[PDB]
Formats: sequence, structure tokens, C-alpha cells
Amino acid sequence: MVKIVYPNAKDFFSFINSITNVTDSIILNFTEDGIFSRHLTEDKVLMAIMRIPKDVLSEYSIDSPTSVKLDVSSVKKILSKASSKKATIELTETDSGLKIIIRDEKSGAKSTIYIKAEKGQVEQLTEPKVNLAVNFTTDESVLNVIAADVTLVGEEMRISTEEDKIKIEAGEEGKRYVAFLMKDKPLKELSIDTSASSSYSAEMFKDAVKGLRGFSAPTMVSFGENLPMKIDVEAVSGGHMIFWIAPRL
Amino acid sequence: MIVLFVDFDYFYAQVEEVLNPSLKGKPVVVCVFSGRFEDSGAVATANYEARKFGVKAGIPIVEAKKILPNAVYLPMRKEVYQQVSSRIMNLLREYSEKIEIASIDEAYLDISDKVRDYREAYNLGLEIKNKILEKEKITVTVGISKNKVFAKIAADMAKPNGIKVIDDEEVKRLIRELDIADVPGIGNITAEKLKKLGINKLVDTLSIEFDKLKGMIGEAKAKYLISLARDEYNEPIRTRVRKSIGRIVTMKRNSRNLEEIKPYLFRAIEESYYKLDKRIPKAIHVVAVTEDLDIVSRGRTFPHGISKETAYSESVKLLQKILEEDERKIRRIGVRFSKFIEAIGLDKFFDT
Amino acid sequence: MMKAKVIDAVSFSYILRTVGDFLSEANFIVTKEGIRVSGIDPSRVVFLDIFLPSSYFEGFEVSQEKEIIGFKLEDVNDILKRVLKDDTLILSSNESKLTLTFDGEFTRSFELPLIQVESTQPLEFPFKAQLLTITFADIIDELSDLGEVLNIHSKENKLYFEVIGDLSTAKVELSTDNGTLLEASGADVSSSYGMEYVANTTKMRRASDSMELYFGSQIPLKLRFKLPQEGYGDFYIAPRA
Repeated sequence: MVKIVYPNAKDFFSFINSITNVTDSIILNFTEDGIFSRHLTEDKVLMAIMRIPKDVLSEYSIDSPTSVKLDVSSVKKILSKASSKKATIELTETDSGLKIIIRDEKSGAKSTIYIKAEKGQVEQLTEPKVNLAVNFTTDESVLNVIAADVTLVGEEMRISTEEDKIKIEAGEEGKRYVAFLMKDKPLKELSIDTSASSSYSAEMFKDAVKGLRGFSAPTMVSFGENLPMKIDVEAVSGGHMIFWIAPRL
Repeated sequence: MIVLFVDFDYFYAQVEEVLNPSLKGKPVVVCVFSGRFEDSGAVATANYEARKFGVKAGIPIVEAKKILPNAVYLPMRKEVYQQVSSRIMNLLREYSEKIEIASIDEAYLDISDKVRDYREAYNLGLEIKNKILEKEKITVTVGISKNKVFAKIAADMAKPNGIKVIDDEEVKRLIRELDIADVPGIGNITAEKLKKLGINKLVDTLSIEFDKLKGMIGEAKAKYLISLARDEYNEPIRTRVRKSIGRIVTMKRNSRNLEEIKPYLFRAIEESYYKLDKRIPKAIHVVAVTEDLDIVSRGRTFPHGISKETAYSESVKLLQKILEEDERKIRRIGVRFSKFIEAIGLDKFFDT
Repeated sequence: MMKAKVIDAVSFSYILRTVGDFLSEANFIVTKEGIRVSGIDPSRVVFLDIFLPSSYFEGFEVSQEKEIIGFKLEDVNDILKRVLKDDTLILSSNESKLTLTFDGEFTRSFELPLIQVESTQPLEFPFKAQLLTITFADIIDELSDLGEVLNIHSKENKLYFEVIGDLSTAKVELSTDNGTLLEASGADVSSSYGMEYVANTTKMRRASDSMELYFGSQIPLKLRFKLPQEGYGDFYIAPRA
């Protein structure tokens, strides 16, 4: 028996939808520390991770650590109920899968979905174990500009440090794009430990950026010399959505 | 096949000892100083004197310094290690051409065509060790076996300044007797599940369902471990990474007939994609050799990849262009691919 | 080498979208006077001729008495769609590339290698009218989906637009006497034009407050969209056979 109460239904839907940028089917893992989901694309270049520490849930109870697989149709059922209204979500296990109750906070009713879902056995959360030399903070609007620009111009993007700015480049034969980001134009924060550059799939970058939707918090991007890029946003109600993108070598 | 693997011993730190021989026999710790603060970074490499005390690659410099406060800490001087390594790789090329340079301190030689048997391979390994000591003052460990993985295990078992052969009889023994975590490529992340799956040995993977191996798991790792345990893993030594890949084929007769040329061009394509494998090319050129032995080619670039289907349809268009632009008969037809997109999985950053 | 900051990037982008309905590629002809773009469409029905005078820009600089910059309309127009709310647009070139830079909340440039575009060249009209460009655009936007042919006639210094399509019809009277024409004079003259070509130019309302319409029998329709300063976008549209 797994029983969870999320204080912010809006964020719950944002997490589910964000993971969907990488898979059609979602596995939720219920552990002693909270909830997580971890999915990679078939080529393993892009990973989505949702981490929700139990200390940000209103209520959290498991017997044994357990996974629940939501197939394509179950993901669609859940997202068909997505709403911006202030609400609570109660998630409980049933014999055949899950029950999800959404409780409107301001008057005031509640609605239910029943999800048929395979159970069981938590697989460990494995991320790149990597030291990332460059970090910067920005928001989804800026990253969406970048993603649309790169994707218009090339299949691959390169990000590097140049003095006290971030440089983003993309191009195909003559036809190129270059942007410079710095502290306060437009970056909220910028930490360059050591100089670094890496190249990434522009499509995978764009997919990660789509996965920031619905979250208001600032987004942190980290990268290193020929290392994976990490993109991390903390939900208002707690917990993180993280994407990792493998470099082109 | 006979693979001779060379692993340079504690390389970065050994180079610092060559440069300053008054360091030899004391702990030497080469570090990558990052990062935001005093002593931010990680040990790159430690000599064996330092390793004794548990100072080793990847530990933070601060933790190394607590353990060995009086050891010699040096910043990484990559240019110097790289110059030394390039020279040694160049020496090794003189033993076999025929060499896969796997990293700055690791090379695999296929010497199947150089020696008769393992006893000759062993003596060739001693000459190589003597050569590298004479030219660069660097000690290395040599591992000799039937494939790259067992050559590397042999060097793991012999380092530092060692040389070891693992012959056919010992290969059979180690499949049974060797901890699976000690198999090259299998990090603690894959191997530490199988420890709790009742798979403690390479052989233990022959008693698990092939599908059950993909797994915990993953298909490519499954076909790897299974063909090792099956003693069917070979090789081969990958020499330099090509910038273009393709195939040209001779036709039975000179022709300008698209319908007669097409089957030859399609088979070139077929042979080519097999070699590209995971590489997605952005450019394709069709190459024709004319009856009078001139070369005529035409190509096109596609910013996103070229799939085999795209290559089929685009190659016909480029052949049509050749035929429109040159009056001559062609005798050979071929295709080359270039400008590769090569994705590496987030894999290669988990291990270990 | 040249450089020009565009004072109205939106007007600039609508001009180039209009050009692009007719031309696949063109040359910016750049002199100290400003920037000219001319060409004939593939069907040879339409000749256009745009002049943006140096005053249309800020910090207009030139290294050369004449610099010819070949470009693909679609590539430039794709890039111009990337402009943000607070961006300044700066056009620049050297021997090898045209660059479009957006300077705003941060800086972003797009470069295009120059391409070789063959240069291009090709009279008075019995009737001439002047009107607001918004008035023309409103009237045409309405008529353009009713048929493939715009019929234009004048009678006693009144102008008439008529369309008879497969299903529906329209007739608009434009004259000084009503709200719609500024000045008009000439002979009673009638001609017809391909509606799609004329409909394409209604985008010029985003760069132009007033215009000149000229036509006569079995002669071109000239539309001069007057731009700020001495600037214009001329479109000449051949009469139907």
C-alpha cells in the first residue's frame, strides 16, 4: 500500500507532462526518501528525472519500496485532468494500479481517476557522476528563445565560456547563429570555475527546454568540457525536474 | 588472434618523476585544480607510494591532503604528458600498425601477424618495455591474450612494470574464477546488481535467460558478457577513426544506363551503412570512374542525418546529375559518406 | 563592408515578406543614398523596386560607393521572425557574409554567406490616384478571396474595383467625394489584374501610410507605397492579356 498527498496539484501535472518529453510511458518509484522517476530516450542521449523528497508531501506512506508503470493510455488519462486550479492530489494504490483524487481547495469538491498499472520493484536512480565547471541561472523564456534560434539554424549547438560570458553557437555550412549571455544580460547568476565548451543535439536541448514548462522558478544550467549538460528547475511546492544531455564528442 | 596491450604505469605522476627524479620513491600526487575555492579539485593520478595510503584518482585534493599532508602535490600539466604519450604511441606503431590508442596511457596492438605464439609475444613485450624505458624512461605494463578484454585483465593483474600472458587454458579458468566486477567495461553499477542476482562470475551469465540479461542489464552489455563467457569475443583492433566511409564497385560493363547502374550503386550503399553503423552521415557523394579512368563525383549535405532510404533516393539523383553533366560511360560506381553525427549515451558518465 | 541599424524593424520585416511573395532571391544594392532591391517574379507579371533611403536607418555606414549583397528571401525572412519585443536590428556585411544582429535583453546574430544573384532591370499612366494605404488594404483584403481577377476602372475621376468569381461578386467605389480617395485624375480607363499579386502587397500597410495607384488600358498597374522620408516600395503588375 502506497499513499501520498501532494499539496500542489498544478505542479504534479507539470512533472508528469515534463517527463513525457522523453517517454510515452512513465515509471513512478516510491522509496523511503520520496518519489522519483527516471527515464532516458532510446539512444540514451537525454534523461529526465523527477525527484520529490517526502518532506514536501503533505502525507507519504509506503510499506515496501515499489514501482508503478503507467502506460501511454494511463499517462493520457492523468494529463486529461490537468488543471491550474488550487488543488490537492491523493494518490493511493489499488489492486490493479492507482487511484488519484484531485481536491479543489477553494470550494471544494473532488474528482477521481482509476489507473490500470503494473507494479513493483524500485530500480536505483542513476545520474551522470560528473564535475560541472560552469553554472548559470536563467529562466524558461530565455532558454526558449535560444532553443528556437539554434533549432532554426543547426542540428547541433555548442556552448562555451568566453571571458565572463556564455557563448552559444549553431550552424550549417555558411549559415550560423551566435549568442552571448552574461550576468544581468540576461543571466540571473553565472559561475565559471574553469573555461569549458561542449556540443549537444539542438533537438534534445529543445526537448529539455519544453520540459521546463509550468515551473516558475529560475532554471539552472550546468555544463563542463565535453561533459553532459544538466538542466534543473525546482517546483514552487518542492522537488526538482532535472534533464541531462550527453555531449557530442 | 594475439592482442598485446600496453598500459603506462601511474602515467602523469611517473612523468613528473622523470622530470624531477628527486621525487622517485616519495608520494607524488598530480591534481586537477578547479573550481571555486582553495584546493578545489580532484586527484588526477598518484604514484604507488601515494596509493598505499589510499590517495588515488578522483578523490578531492582536500581529502588527499588530509591523508598525506607532506606528499608532493603537482598541478596537471597535460601538454607534457601528451607529448610523452604521443612519442610512445609512435614507438608502439613501429611494432604494429595495427594499434588502437584507447586513451593517453593505453594502447592495444594486434600482433597476430608479427609473432607465432605467446612465448614470442612475451619476448616482444619485453623488447617493447625495454624500448620505452630507453627512449622515455617510462615503465609500462604489458598484457597479452586472445582478445582486448583479456589482454587488459592480464595487464591489471601484472601492474606496475609487469608483463603477463593469459593463454587459452587460463582464459577458460578466469571465465569461471574471475569476479565479474573485474571484467573491463562492467562498472560497479551493472556488476553490483549481479552480485545480489547470484551472478558473481563471468560463467554465471550462461545460466541466466538471454532476455533476463536485458536485463539490469541492457542489450549491448548482454551481448558483450555472453560472448566473453562463451569465449567467442574478438576483437578487433580499431585503428584511426575514419572521416569518410563508403564503397566503390566495378561493374561488369561500361554503361550510362541508370537501370543497369542502380543495382551496383545500391549494393555500395548497403556495404556502406553496415560500416557506418551508429554513425549518421550528413553528406553523401556518388563517385563514378569513367571508361577512360577519369573520376567524376557529386555530393549533397543534409543538415539532419542521411538514413539508408535517403541515401538510396539521393544517390540516384546525384548519379543522374553525373550522367547529365558528363557524356562518358562509367565503369565503377560508388558512394562515400562523411560529416558524421556521433551520439554517445549518458552511459559513459555513470559508471563504475 | 556596411552597417545599418533599422529604426522600424517591423516595417522592415513586412517589406521583405512582400518582396518574398515575388522573389526567391534578390540583391540589396547598398550606396550612401540607402538600400535598393529590385526584381521581376518568375511569371514576369510583377516588377518591384524598393528604395530605403539612408535616413530610414540609424548609423548607416558604407565603405564602398556600391555594395551588392545577394540573399535568399526565405532565409532572411526566417531570421527576421526571430526578432524579440525590445530588440534593435542591425544589418551588416563584409566580403563574405550578411549578418543580422538583434540587440535587446541579450545579443544574438545570424549570419548568411553571400550568394550570387543575377542583377535585374526592365512610362506614364492615363489615370493616377492617391489614397491611404490602410484604405487600399482593407478593400483588397475583402475582395481577394472572391475571385482570381481584380477589375479596375475609372469614370469621371471615380475609381472602381470589381471582382466576379465563381460564386460571388463585389464592386467597391473609391472617390474623393466619399471617404476613400485623396486625389484622382485622368481618362476613363479599364484594365484587369491577377488578384493574388495585388493581394500580396497589402502587407505594405505595416510600412506605409499613403500610396499612389496608377493604371490605364492594357498597361501595368503601378502601386507606389510611400515610405518615411524619400522612401518607396513600387510594384508594377502587368495587365491581364
